[PDB]
Amino acid sequence: PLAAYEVDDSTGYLTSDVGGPIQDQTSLKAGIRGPTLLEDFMFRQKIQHFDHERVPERAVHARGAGAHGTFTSYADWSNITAASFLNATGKQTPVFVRFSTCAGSRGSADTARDVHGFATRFYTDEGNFDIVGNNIPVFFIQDAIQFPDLIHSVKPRPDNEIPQAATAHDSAWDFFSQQPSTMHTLFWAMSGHGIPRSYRHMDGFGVHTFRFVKDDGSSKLIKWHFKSRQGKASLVWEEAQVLSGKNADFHRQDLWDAIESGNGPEWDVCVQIVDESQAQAFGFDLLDPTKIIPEEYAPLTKLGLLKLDRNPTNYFAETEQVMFQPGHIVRGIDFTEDPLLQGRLFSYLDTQLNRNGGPNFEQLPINMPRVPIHNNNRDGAGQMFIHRNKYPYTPNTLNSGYPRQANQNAGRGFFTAPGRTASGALVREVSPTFNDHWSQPRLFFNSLTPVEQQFLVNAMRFEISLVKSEEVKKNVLTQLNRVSHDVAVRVAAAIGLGAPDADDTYYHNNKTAGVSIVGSGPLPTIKTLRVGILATTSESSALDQAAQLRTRLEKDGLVVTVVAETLREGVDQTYSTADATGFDGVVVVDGAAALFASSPLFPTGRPLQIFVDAYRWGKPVGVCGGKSSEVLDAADVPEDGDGVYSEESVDMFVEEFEKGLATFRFTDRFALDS
Amino acid sequence: SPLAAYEVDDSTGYLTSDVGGPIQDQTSLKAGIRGPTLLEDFMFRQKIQHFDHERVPERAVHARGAGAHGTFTSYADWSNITAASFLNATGKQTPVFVRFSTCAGSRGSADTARDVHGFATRFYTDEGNFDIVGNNIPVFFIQDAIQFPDLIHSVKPRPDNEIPQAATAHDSAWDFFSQQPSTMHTLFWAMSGHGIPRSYRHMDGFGVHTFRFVKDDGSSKLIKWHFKSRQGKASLVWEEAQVLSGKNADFHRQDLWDAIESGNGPEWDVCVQIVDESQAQAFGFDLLDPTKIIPEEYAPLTKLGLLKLDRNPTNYFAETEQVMFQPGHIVRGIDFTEDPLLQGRLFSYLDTQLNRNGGPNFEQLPINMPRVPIHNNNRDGAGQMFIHRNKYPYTPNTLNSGYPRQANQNAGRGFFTAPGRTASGALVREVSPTFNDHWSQPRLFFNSLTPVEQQFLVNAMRFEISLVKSEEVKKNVLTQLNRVSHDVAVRVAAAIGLGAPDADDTYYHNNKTAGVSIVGSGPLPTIKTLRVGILATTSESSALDQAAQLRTRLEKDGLVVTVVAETLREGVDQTYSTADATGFDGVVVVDGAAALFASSPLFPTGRPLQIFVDAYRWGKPVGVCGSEVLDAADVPEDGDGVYSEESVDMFVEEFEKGLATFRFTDRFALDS
Amino acid sequence: SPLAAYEVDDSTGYLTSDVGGPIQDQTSLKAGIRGPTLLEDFMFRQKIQHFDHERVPERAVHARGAGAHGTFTSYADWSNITAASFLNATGKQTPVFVRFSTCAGSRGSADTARDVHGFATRFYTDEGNFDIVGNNIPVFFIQDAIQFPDLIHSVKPRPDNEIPQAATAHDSAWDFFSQQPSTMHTLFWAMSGHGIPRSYRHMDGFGVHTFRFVKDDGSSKLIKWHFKSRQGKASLVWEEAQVLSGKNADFHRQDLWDAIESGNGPEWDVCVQIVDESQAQAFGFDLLDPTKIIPEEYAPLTKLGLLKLDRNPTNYFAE
Ligand code: HEM
Ligand code: HEM
Ligand code: HEM
Ligand SMILES: [Ca+2]
Ligand SMILES: [Ca+2]
Ligand SMILES: [Ca+2]
Ligand SMILES: [Ca+2]
Ligand SMILES: [Ca+2]
Repeated sequence: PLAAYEVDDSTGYLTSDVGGPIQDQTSLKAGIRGPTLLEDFMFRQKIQHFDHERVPERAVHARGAGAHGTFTSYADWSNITAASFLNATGKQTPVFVRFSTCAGSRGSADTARDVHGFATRFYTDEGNFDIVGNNIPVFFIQDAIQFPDLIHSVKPRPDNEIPQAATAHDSAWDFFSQQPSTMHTLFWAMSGHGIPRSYRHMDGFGVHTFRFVKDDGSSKLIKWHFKSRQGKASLVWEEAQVLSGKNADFHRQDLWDAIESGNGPEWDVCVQIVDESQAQAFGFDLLDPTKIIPEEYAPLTKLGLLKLDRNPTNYFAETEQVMFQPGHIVRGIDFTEDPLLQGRLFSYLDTQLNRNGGPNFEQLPINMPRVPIHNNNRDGAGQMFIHRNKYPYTPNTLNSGYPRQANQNAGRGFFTAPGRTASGALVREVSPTFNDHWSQPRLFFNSLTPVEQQFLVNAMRFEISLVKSEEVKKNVLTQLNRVSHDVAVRVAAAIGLGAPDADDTYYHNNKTAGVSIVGSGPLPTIKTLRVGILATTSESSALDQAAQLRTRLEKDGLVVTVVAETLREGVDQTYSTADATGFDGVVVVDGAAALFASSPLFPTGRPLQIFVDAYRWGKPVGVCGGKSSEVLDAADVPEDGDGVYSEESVDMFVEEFEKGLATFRFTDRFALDS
Repeated sequence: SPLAAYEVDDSTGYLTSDVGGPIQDQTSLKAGIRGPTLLEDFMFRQKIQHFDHERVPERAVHARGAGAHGTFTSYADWSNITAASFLNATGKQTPVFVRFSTCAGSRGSADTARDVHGFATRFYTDEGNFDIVGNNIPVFFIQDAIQFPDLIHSVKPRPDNEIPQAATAHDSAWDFFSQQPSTMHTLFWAMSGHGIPRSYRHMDGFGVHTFRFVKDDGSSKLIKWHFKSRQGKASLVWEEAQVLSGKNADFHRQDLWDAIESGNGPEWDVCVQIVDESQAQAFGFDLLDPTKIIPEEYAPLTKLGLLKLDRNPTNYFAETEQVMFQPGHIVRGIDFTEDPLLQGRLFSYLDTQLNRNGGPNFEQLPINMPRVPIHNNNRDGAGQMFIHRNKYPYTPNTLNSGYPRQANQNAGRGFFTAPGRTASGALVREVSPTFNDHWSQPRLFFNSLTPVEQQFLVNAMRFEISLVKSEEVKKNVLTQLNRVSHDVAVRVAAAIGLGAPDADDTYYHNNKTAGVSIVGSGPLPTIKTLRVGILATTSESSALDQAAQLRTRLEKDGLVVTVVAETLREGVDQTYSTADATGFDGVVVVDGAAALFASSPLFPTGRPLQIFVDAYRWGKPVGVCGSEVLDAADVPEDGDGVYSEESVDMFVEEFEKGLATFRFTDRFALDS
Repeated sequence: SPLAAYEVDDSTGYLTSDVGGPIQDQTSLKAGIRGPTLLEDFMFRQKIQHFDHERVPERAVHARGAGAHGTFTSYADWSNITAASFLNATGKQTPVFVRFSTCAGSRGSADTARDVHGFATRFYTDEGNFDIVGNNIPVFFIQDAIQFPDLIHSVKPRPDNEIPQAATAHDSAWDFFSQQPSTMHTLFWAMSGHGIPRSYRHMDGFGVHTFRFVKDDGSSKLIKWHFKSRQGKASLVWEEAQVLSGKNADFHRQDLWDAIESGNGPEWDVCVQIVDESQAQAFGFDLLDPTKIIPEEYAPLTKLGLLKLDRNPTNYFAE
């Protein structure tokens, strides 16, 4: 894919960057115990490179991971868009996708509670087209000019730089409560969408309304929705926290492993399509990025399949250096007057100068298009091209008038949708059509299941309880109360304040499909899900049981880890390094029961803690072999429990257990406010 | 070649963004036909962002220069003196890039400033890129690299007002020279015709430092690099260089470009003086001292190979502006010496490329890439153009099977420091007493110039020092010049109204050395590329006929001929309005044009005659073919370099000898 | 000096590093008196690293230029036409900094090239820095900013060999001018004596664009800036300019510096033509078009105040 740029070092002698064979292990010194010499160019070339390895992290979405893939169109979409990549059934275009958290620095944990990025580049035969989206369909703010306010508030306090990758501090909730537009995204982030099970188990959204533009000039309004084929799934908060410490790399490792095992994740790339006349028809403004179109109003149209199936060769060169822009647009697509989108168009082109340190960032391999470039851009630091045209100006006769101007009528040029207009005063004023900040947050809340609603309440209780300012806490209750009195009461109970009186201006009872995680039913596939088998080296029959279970589980593409006191043939991991956050279900072989009812080889009570944690976090758990009561009694897990299994037959154990893995979470183990 | 892969062809096709999307770039997107420009106009912003960022920092020195590609060819297998692969077989060819430059001026300053000149050569060898980063003068101003910023601050413009451009003719430069007497040897070279070469092709190149050749058995010898020009040695005269700086600031880069384009690519014999390590101090000075030459009488030149430049760049910025030379670009078979000027340069070039490139990946630019595989564990950095497959970039490793392997004297043709080298003594910030003679060699150089050349050097000093405002700096200058030569100090002092100090003969002597004089180097060995202006008129068909006939004859001998008249037409290249004597190496007036030399709205009053008179005054061969003309000009018919013939063929014969003589120095007055 | 707080005096004292450690900087630390230089010599490396990084990118245009400090003094309270604080009272003074330049040439190219010239003025007002980034010619070559790189690529040296420096006298420039006829007006100016001014002090400054003056009540008028020289208008002749480019590349910067040092700091009346919003298309051309002047017979100049340059910089690079 980027084969032309690969460098192989599987053989050969060390050389400088200019091909001179050298060594790099000992400095040149004036005598054997002498000082190092300035003339040692071997030393200086190697250390200079090392000294300059780092580049600025992205201003947001610093922490993330990418993979290569293919997009395949399901149809000829010419009848709605001139976009070349969508112009034929089965047409394939290479892609690169990067997923990320949003607030944390490089090296912060994947399983922070946060908005997540989902950025996709299509290397089309008419230019690179990027859709730079999030896993949440609405954004916090209604005007790009407010982005630094939002980001400053969410990022660590700037005196001490605390806390990392978290909204759980005063400044964030101060902003949220003073800028009520934030409520909708806030509710999404406080739901299980803020803590996805993996990048493969979340959807991607363009957020903004864009336009599809036909060759004839007619346009329609669209929203992009990348719908996961793996299904939707979340962690529970108290698992996400432990996982942040046990495996900061959880999401990037999950993605990397799925691709390597031939389970590359897939999404249906979809749009909602509506007429230009419907911009204000749905009870809100399609220019407002804090609003969704309910699927009951406009159904999803599937355009094609996105599949990620190839990991990068060098993370820095590919994932770190990929530079996405919403301004990377192609003929057939256009912008709308969404004031958040409008300002983004400026930001991405500008910020890449910061990251790259020079203007030629489009020439980096990962950023290059797959079709020829013909323009009069020249020079600049890091210029890799050697341009033959010595008359790089338009209009010219001395290069026969090339390159020629491309537009609607010639050379397949980009063109602005010709029906677009502007009218009015030049103003710094918010449209009153943007003013309802609360009805959609309530629509979202109403659409979650009872346990889902409790989890959202509990996320808010956790975070707001860490806000020191009594005034900020009260202000937060004021805003929450406008979305839902019941939310405000339940949150207030945790923080020892009174909720204010119900204000029903924005309350309503409407619901919408497709936003609940709990309500989206069992997972459509269990391939890649992780089963930890707790066993012991003290009983050769426990290992026999573990081996039989492994064979039967791996047959169905589950990723199996056998855990014992020490490593040996057939054991993957020791108890010392094992944790419940490492598994989607946990099985104990009854031969190992004694470990459950002290060792220098693992912390006290570790084998039982793995089982108890997994149970408490809602995972399918069980004992295989017939003798289950010693384990279940020690764990205080009821044998009759939903998602608790006990069979002597390995085949029968696995059949039941696999149903539990697809259910994924057993939500009856979590208490509800009365 | 790494460059061929990166050549971009825009001779056909529709305009695209840098990511391949077809676009237009002539009108901004606006809210209505007389409305404001939109922020969502990504076509506008990408184009202007690229323009806004086109410039990069100029080089800290040698900012003004020009480059060309070529080939080096070895004359022999030199394994007997060096392990260097590019020198290891008769006829072995290695691609090269050379950049020539002035030294002090900023990137838009005139080629014909009086200055030291750079001559940097990259050999893209089969064992790595090897650069010889040299000058047209064999000695440098200072004896320790730590003093480089002091020298450069003093010669560059005064930092309150940034005046004067590309010139040593100001107080700070002469204050430095007079306070740091190591400067005298290079100063005398810069004040000679070597400060104002006729072209880059008519100057030599010198590595300056003593280096080592190291054999595969580990033994070493000391060497000096000398690239000897096959075009011969030639200078401008100062008044000419001044006028040229205004009429054609691009004179040397144009000269090089045109010679290459016409198939007259310039050539040098790449030579060394080679001496034994036991002779470091045998010649009366220290070979570690970069202010000293080895006289050719003590060590003759051995010709190693031919350097030829024969192809111009495709894109100046990408190739010439972006080429980043380093004396650290060394290959097996060459090593450094303890010259404290060389020692510190090694640090500077690697560091300064960070400034110019803005990132650590500058060796990845096509002009800087080697022509052999790169195997190492350097990673990441801004502008990383590679995708490295080896995911265990550390040594020692087993996870990549211990690759890359270390290279050294024994294995993998590794670079190695000459194993005979040692150090002994205290760790000191002390100058060796062996460096202390700052005046004998400048006198050696002075003695070796011809009388008129000596006068030109005195006159360059009279010009510059007369422009120094401080009487105390001027006295201090006289003190140092007097230690080189009492007579020089006397003659300079005369022009500035001061008395010279009394003779101080400690460093005086009468020795001479071969190969340093320009005037004394005899006629040019070729006159190909030399420029002849034929002054004619459109008023007389005879004039145009004489010019045409003279042209075809001179052009066959590879002369570049320009016919000048009042207006352009068939046969006429240039108008009198744009013509100047600095545009020519010889000037011919055709008989039919006699009347112009005696007003017109088409050119300044007296222009035709001034071209002929300036050419004469500046020592160039001049002639009339077909005199009223020689009399109008005050040119003596019997003068050497003055030609008068009816016969086109006899005229051409005589005039072509005059072009080879090049300058007629009997036209310049000498001191009494 | 307006920038006194940032000045560094080195008229006394011992050499130090940038972190205040007294050091030397004349000889490298070596292993023996004829030995190699040591990596541990931090005195050498800090000095040379600084030198190695002294240069920055020259301006994309107007690279060759010179500057001075001065004062602007308002002739009146201009509230009647503008809310601008620096213009709100008779005799109110505001410090300025002005940079003059040629347009096409790189750093080091000659002052006396034939060219458009830059005339950029900063007013450090009590309500913020206000810049008028002007030229010595009142109209520009092109009618849309998107065409600027085309214009500049064509006039700057040919990109294969970088020839010629600081000159429109080559094919690519005249190709552009002939294919892009909006260029004609500025081209005629550049080909007149305005292309070779006798000095920065003998040329005028123009904002080129129509701007708006806005009152505190929100009403607005259309304006053009014209800085009228109090030294008079003067040009070189072309042959003279060519010779000067060789004999004194620094001619205009020296002339400015010298005039200021001798107490002859140059002056301009800062003026505007002021017309109503309704006259945008009334004069036979569009006031949005930067290739057009408003003839003075249609709209006379109003003098707003005096601009005087009277102090040279202390450090050219820094200022
Ligand atoms: C709809 C709301 C938004 C979404 C879905 C969004 C999405 C993203 C994503 C996914 C990335 C990381 C791309 C990657 O993986 O490299 C990103 C980076 C960035 N975003 Fe946006 N963003 C939004 C709003 C904004 C706004 C309003 C601004 C500023 C006006 C902005 C400025 C940036 C900057 C400076 C970066 C770093 C870009 C880079 O270094 O390449 N974002 N955003
Ligand atoms: C023997 C005396 C020296 C000679 C013959 C010499 C030669 C040169 C030449 C020919 C160039 C321009 C290369 C090109 O065309 O791109 C150059 C650039 C440079 N030189 Fe040296 N030089 C010498 C001494 C030094 C010293 C002592 C230092 C610093 C300690 C130094 C620092 C530099 C720097 C910073 C540049 C610009 C390099 C770049 O930007 O690529 N020079 N010198
Ligand atoms: C009315 C037409 C224009 C006039 C009178 C004008 C005037 C100037 C002046 C006087 C300077 C130098 C300021 C200084 O001394 O530092 C300048 C610099 C510059 N100009 Fe403009 N200009 C005009 C049009 C444009 C256009 C259309 C563009 C690009 C769209 C542009 C881009 C620049 C850039 C990139 C610089 C270098 C600025 C810097 O580095 O600070 N100019 N121009
Ligand atoms: Ca805080
Ligand atoms: Ca930088
Ligand atoms: Ca001075
Ligand atoms: Ca001479
Ligand atoms: Ca041209």
